[PDB]
Amino acid sequence: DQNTEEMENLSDRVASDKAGNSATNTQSTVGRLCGYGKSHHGEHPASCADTATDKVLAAERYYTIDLASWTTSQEAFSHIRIPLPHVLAGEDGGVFGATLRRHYLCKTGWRVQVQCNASQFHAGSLLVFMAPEFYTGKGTKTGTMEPSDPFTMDTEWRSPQGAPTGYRYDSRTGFFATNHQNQWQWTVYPHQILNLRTNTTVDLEVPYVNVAPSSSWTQHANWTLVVAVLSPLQYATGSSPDVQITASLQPVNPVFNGLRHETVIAQ
Amino acid sequence: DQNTEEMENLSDRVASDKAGNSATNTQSTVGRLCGYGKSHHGEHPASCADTATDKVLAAERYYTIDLASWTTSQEAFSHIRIPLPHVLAGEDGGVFGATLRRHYLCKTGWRVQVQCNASQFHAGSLLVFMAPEFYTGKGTKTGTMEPSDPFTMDTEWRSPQGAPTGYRYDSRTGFFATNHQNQWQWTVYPHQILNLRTNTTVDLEVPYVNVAPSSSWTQHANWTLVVAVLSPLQYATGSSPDVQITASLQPVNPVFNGLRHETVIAQ
Amino acid sequence: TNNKRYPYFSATNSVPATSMVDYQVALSCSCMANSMLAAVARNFNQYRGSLNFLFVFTGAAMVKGKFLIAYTPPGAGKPTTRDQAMQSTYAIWDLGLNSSFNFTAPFISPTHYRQTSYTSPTITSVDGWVTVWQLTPLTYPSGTPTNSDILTLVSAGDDFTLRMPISPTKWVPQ
Amino acid sequence: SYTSPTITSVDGWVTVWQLTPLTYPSGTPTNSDILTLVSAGDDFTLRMPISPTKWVPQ
Amino acid sequence: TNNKRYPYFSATNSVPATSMVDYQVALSCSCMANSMLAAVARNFNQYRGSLNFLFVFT
Repeated sequence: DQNTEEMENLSDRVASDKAGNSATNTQSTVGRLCGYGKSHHGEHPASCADTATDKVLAAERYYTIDLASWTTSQEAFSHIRIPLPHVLAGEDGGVFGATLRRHYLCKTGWRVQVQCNASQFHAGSLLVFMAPEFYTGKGTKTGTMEPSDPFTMDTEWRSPQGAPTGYRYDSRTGFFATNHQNQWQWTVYPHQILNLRTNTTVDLEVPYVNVAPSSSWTQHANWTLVVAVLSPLQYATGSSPDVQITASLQPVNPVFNGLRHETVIAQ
Repeated sequence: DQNTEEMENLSDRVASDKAGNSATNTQSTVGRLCGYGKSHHGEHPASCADTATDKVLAAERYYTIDLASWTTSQEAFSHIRIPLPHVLAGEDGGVFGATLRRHYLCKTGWRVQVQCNASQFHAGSLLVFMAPEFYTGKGTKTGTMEPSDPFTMDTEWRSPQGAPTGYRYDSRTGFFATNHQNQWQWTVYPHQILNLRTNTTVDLEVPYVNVAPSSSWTQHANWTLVVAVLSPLQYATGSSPDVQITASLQPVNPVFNGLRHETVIAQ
Repeated sequence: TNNKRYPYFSATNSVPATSMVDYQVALSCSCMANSMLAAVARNFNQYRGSLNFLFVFTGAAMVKGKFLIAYTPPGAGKPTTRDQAMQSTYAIWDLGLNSSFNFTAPFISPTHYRQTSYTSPTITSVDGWVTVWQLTPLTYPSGTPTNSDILTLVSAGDDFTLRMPISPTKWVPQ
Repeated sequence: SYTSPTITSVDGWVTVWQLTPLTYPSGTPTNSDILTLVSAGDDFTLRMPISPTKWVPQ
Repeated sequence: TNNKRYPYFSATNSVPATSMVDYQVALSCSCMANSMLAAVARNFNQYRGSLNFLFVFT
């Protein structure tokens, strides 16, 4: 189901989204999940007496960057996580990031687009889904208890472990931990599939939900994005192995308030 | 003339201006010159197809800093210049400066407030006036022709020279140059006096006028602010010599457009 | 130095420092406790709304000064220079006829509410520092004092709300 | 004014002196400077363009 | 004395003299020239109307 079409990628499968002074195109879409059912109204935080910095064009655009390389080698449910805000955080994050750390609080929603184009003699299936409270880390900390690098952008892929007991942490054992995940239910999150067969692209938009109408970006990361693979990349001797996966994102109608003087640290 | 009043500084002489999340007060004002007769309408540059970054609260506030020290020593028409934009330019210039050099062009108008409070047993008179095309420099360049540091903020005061012939520049002599100024007419510029006697403060607001509706802040500086003194500071043996002069400014309704990726240099 | 706190922010002739003072806004501070608001705010678990700091000058009438004042939210660190401070909610106070200034540090809070303060450590919720420094020195002719003291007085605005009665922390003063 | 001498037409002297001295208590200055600034009223009229007297300042 | 004209009429404690100053009104003077009005008044052959002198105490 969707319009008439293909070897080549056609019509009601060609979509475009313009935002700011950055404009996108895909000639082989299957939708765009507006995850949950509502978007984000630049509804001012009721929390603050701060009549904040609103409707700035300059930050409300599409920042694009590379996540990783997909290749024949990888095993199912191996995964790659992208926390928002903390990856659009500075340098690579335009005027958004700047105004982002000059301010105490933000409240935004994200509109994401992950791209991975192949060829009709390629098999595989990439699962893309946005989940708020989730896990990052990239580590078991040094020498003193608690837990390595959530802000880092998983440089390489992590190993589906024959068992949650969600990478607990201080030399121990017996039993599980509150960072569990059942990568086996990991399709209750607003998601969308990327089937080299069907899909060259996948668009997801998600509203604002933390514990407070606005949160602080120096200790939390309300949503982590996950580009982890559910049916690997077979390739027949001829053919383009190098399956370059790219992601391009857009904060939707952020509302910043609580302004001050350029946050200082990232190792 | 102005309301009833004084040894102490009173009523229709107490003014306040709130802008953004920065709010000012003076209990000994004499006005506020809206220089020329019109202010600045966030009139979008007609020059660009760039539906720019407008009405940002966060940059449209009052940045405050110290210019210099006024003291018994100085001679008439000695002067101190403050180019705008290039002094609110970065670090010391909040979110304005950031968004300022992430963008190619700006168009703004300035609302300035210079303060210098003394005591009724003090004599002197400080002339404050905003002039667009004017002169800065801070130098006769090194070894090769043309002309030392307009972006620098005159670190110390310069000497009224018994003659314009507006500090011409390559070893020469005979005759004058297009950077003349008659500090003797230097009261045709929107100005305002600061009379320790009358005045503790001076407020000036000036609209947008360059050669183009928007200009480029890396080669021009459309307005330079000048806090140079017209009747020195006598003090009678007792009394607070240290006459600290402070300036606090506000860009009024800047309109930025033509966005790109953090400008790079200042020595 | 004697730990003889006393009531005045006190100032002169020139340059701070990192100035004049600094008290945070942690409605449990050292400052605000003993104060009504802070004394009342305590027999309650949570607080919301805007706070107000009022500063009355006590110096000679033949004097003259000019102070910068600011609330700087948590995110980065405690300012260490006016310059660094100014980028926060503030007000340049012009010392004149009109003796006192009224300031008021908002409520820049994620949470709709905050904890009235019980400092099993400093946890994330609490927030605030208010600083103040001179933006021009405090000037004065002949025959008048160098030195001058200016008198401190906290209050809870037209926005202040305390809820959850409780009962603190058994003391027995001094 | 073009002062191939002083011919009959031109006219004026403005003077100024204190009618009572300039007084001041203890702790304040003897001496004080007062600042000068000419202008042409609601009555001033200039007519006959010309172009003066080639200079080249200082 | 240095011929360092400067901008102030400057005064004190007592008696002039024949005072304080004296500048004539000959819209070509030494004074008024350099001044706008006087600077503008020059690129013109004739003048009429009333002049105004403003004095600000410092």
